[PDB]
Amino acid sequence: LTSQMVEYGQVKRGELGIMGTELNSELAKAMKVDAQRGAFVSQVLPNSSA
Amino acid sequence: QMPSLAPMLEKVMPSVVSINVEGSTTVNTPRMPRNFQQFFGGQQQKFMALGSGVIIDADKGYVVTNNHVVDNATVIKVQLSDGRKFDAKMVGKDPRSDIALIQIQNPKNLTAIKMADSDALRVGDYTVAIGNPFGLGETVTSGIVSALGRENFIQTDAAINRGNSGGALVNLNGELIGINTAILAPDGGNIGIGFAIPSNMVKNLTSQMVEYGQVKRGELGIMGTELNSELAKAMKVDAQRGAFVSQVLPNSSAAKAGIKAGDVITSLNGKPISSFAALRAQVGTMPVGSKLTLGLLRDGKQVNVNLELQQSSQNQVDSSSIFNEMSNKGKDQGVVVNNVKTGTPAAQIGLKKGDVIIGANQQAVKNIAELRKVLDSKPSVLALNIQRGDSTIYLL
Amino acid sequence: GGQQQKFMALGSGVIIDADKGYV
Amino acid sequence: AEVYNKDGNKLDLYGKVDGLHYFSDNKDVDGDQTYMRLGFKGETQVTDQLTGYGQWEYQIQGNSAENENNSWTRVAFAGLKFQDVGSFDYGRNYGVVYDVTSWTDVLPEFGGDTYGSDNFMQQRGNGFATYRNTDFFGLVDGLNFAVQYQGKNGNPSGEGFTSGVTNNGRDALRQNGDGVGGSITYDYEGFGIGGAISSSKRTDAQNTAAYIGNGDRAETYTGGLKYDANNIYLAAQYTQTYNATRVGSLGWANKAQNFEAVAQYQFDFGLRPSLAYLQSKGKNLGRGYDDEDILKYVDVGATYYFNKNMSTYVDYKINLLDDNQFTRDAGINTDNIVALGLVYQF
Repeated sequence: LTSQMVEYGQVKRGELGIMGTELNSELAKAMKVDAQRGAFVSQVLPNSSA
Repeated sequence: QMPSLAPMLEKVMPSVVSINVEGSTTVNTPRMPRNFQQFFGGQQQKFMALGSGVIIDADKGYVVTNNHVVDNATVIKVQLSDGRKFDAKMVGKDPRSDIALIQIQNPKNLTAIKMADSDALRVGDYTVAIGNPFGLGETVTSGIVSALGRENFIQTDAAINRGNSGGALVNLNGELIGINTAILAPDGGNIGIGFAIPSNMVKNLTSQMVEYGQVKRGELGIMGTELNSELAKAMKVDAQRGAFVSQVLPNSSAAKAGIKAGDVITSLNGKPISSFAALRAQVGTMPVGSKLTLGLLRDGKQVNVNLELQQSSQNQVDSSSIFNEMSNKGKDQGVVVNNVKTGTPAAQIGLKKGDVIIGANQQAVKNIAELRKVLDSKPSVLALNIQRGDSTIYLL
Repeated sequence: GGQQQKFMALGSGVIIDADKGYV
Repeated sequence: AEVYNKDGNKLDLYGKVDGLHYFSDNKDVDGDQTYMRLGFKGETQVTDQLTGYGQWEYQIQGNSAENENNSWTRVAFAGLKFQDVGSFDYGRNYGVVYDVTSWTDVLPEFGGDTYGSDNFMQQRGNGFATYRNTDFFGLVDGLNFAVQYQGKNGNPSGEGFTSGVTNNGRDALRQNGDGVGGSITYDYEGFGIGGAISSSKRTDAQNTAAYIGNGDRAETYTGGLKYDANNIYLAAQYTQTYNATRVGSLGWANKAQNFEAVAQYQFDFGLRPSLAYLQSKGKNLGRGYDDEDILKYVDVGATYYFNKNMSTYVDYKINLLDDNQFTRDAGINTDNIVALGLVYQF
């Protein structure tokens, strides 16, 4: 991780740009999600690839 | 003399009926005393609803109406325009479209409206709505086609200020072009103009209720909303431009196949998904058993899977002409029963949470239309050949 | 604005039939 | 202190620092109790008849170490007043029952504790919509009335509750359903007479087996009397409540009868001695508790006013409750307390 900061300015880690959490969150219930066993998408980040 | 809509209305009215629903629901128990200068924050309660409907099959006594009227009905009464009264039973309903089907019990000399082809509608076209605005009876109001969506909800200015979303939308020829609805759910009442389901969609959704017991609409079983919600912020979501997954529904395909709250779907079969909206509508253009691969976002997650019948459109005490919440399972693979209740009249009959019914009390029950087709022909001896996966018992 | 509860009462009475012990 | 007054807007910035210490055998109240309060009251002239206002008050404890912060909002509301008609305001405010019970809440440190905060419409609480009419359209000097509504404050959000949630939800001892109340007071010369009534729906979270005093609604009925002239202050209030009075941490009293009385005198040289008696008697409590004293004490104290900005006081709570199973279970203090305070205010 350290060499990357040196030779690039930052570490090359790509993001899927989604933001969210588990299927227990108040929003997974307050929005009633069918088939719960995965990642809940609370929001898709702006100008992102997602 | 002078022009008038009365001549075609006389050929139309015999097909429009009034509907009186009586039913109950669960309300919270009032806490007393009551303090009106104190902004706070189980028992069945009877309620009465009333709406309009349209006779769509004179022989079978099939009447189309809004789901917001018959929902939760225990007793549904129908009164023809000539004043004859009948009883009716639920045959189908679909909360998405806010459309429901019922059947007059013991029809005699009925008139059905002719359905026109929704697809030929154009904006300057003339429109006439018929409904029961404030209960005081059957009111007709006129106007034109305002917006043709293009789901194709029809928009028309033949509505009513402060009144409840009536029913029939008819063209100048007396043919059914749409059923007026209420987009102000669990309310009824309009936004200022009128929204109707187009006649062609009504025909389509309606036949499904008849020939299957419910409409074949598969759900992805996720539940969630936009990226503005308090939970999208309270949980800080990276890259916001999609559908926020607040929760993955239990025993679902989203659940089964893989997915967890938080991920924000970004696409569906390659195409961009910028809002729950976009998604909720796209998954609604796909019948059960379909396969739709979508891209999720956590760091960069994506999967492919097949969905099953939704849970919104289901049946209750109308499958067995008797009285007592099943729905269809996959293709013609019997009728799978869902969440049983507390009174347990049907659970008491040896029916658990996931009990299929391929045995028509003796025969084939690939679906609720068939099943119900038998619990109506031979009301004598009944042995439900149910098999909830393994156990293949035969209760009465 | 269910369970049994024991209570005690006390009062007087008058013998009205000596043979039958009626009070 | 008025720190701004220009073009029809006024801002008063006020507060106090109370250097305060408790002495008690009860170590949960014993020790440093230092605190400060800060607030503002603003008013803006809209027309000759219409004024807009807002008020905010905040308490910050001064008795904790620097790795923690114990502070809260006492009141926060905005309102409109129309000359000779009335006023309306909305926010965190005092319940209308306090219009009457405030009359005995005049002790140097203690007092005012036959009820509490976030306790239906009895004292401070969230979501009060309050309408007030002063002097009856300006046609009866001294006669005031008020009608108040409180919206539901329910279960916390994001904690897995499937009913009764509100955005600002909280523990059941501090919840309330919708409520309505009213107050009437009349003051002629030195004398005062008043009455108030409140009725609040109780939430499902409050009506579980985990709490005594289950009931559909919380009701309170209050009468009060006051005399305030010739350097003498006398006041008394009596309140009957139903499923409304907390019994420590146990829940609420099926019925309670609350009484408070105070006598005070103001010497010319600045000393103001005070004598008071408070009691709260609970009835039909459940769990075998039957009839029990919830509160019972005599308060003797005095304040010395150096001026309108500096004062010092001693207050002695002579606690007549005895240590028993009931008070132990509820966590009710039964020990005496001596408070000594030194207060700067602006």
